[PDB]
Amino acid sequence: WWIIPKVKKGC
Amino acid sequence: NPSKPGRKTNQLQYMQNVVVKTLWKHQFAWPFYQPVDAIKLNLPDYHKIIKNPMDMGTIKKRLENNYYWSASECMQDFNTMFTNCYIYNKPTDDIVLMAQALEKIFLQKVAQMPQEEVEL
Repeated sequence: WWIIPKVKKGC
Repeated sequence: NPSKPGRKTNQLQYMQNVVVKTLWKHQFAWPFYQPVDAIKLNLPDYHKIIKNPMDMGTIKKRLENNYYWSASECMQDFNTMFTNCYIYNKPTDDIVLMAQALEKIFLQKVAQMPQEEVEL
């Protein structure tokens, strides 16, 4: 999943 | 759009059972499982910039429904999927590295694919 979409993932 | 009704071929079966399967299993493939949801992801102008969206879930569905007449059309859909990603996103984004790693595996499997297409 995304912290910031496309930019930095959370998973 | 294809110019003929789809077929089952040795190359298309390779795209489904080798290419899609090998890509899907990697832990960094998940952003490509479904169409880009530009609403949930709040992606401004995504559909203004990307006129032909494509994803691996759509490719897999097309393969299972014999949408393609030739694996050349399937390979073009993969190429569209990766190229869209590089066109829309920024150089340092996570998604670009994930696409680069998947695209390398894609090209490796294309190099290993049977060179002639025969209908099954």
